[PDB]
Amino acid sequence: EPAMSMDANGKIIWAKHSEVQQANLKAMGDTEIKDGERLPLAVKDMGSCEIYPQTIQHNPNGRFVVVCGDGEYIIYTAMALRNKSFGSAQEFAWAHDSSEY
Amino acid sequence: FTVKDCDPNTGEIDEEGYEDEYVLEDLEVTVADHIQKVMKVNFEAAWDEVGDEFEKEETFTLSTIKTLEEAVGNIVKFLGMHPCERSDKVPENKNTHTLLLAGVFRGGHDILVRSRLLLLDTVTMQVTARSSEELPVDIILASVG
Repeated sequence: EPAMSMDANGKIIWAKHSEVQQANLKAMGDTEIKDGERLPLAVKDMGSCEIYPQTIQHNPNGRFVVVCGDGEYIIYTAMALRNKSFGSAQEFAWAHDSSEY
Repeated sequence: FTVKDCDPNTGEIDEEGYEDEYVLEDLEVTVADHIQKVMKVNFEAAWDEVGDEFEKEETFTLSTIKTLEEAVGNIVKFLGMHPCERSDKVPENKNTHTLLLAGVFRGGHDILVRSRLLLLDTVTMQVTARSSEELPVDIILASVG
């Protein structure tokens, strides 16, 4: 998988593609179609991180994602495209509440 | 909101753009957005009087801590009123304390509080709220927290 987490507005923001820069997040779409049939995306990257992740997890309200990669955790302020925060991991739990970790 | 993107250089303002909604913060409304803290028109009388018509009570008996101070943090500060009738002052310690305290609530009528904090050496205490408005007596006892 890539690292992505989706806001229930309807944007799964992922980053990267497979090893592409993280530079590419977004997707609020704009339109509707049949179950079987297929759909269109928006285009407006944000990001161009360096650390290569393997986790994405949303904040409990989607909001703050903490992303880990290269073994450290960048958390983003997302809309912000701000680094919400960073450090090195080993293992994790968000305090589910959406306010601690 | 309907969220619209910008070009700050020179923009565009167009009918289209799509909504997303973001949850905002709570508003809590206080007992100090509404009140003018005062000194009484007639304390002696008023003091009693306010009892007369108005008065609700709560008692606690305090057995793990013998200090006002916690209480104190919630009360001077929450109500925003004046402690007193010469019954305010305490140094970095003090044996006993009463705040007989004042201000007036919105809608005109007043909200009045007497807090006799009593130290035996536990604290057991009589908090009175007396009011010239009904909604405040129930409120003070809560609000102070």
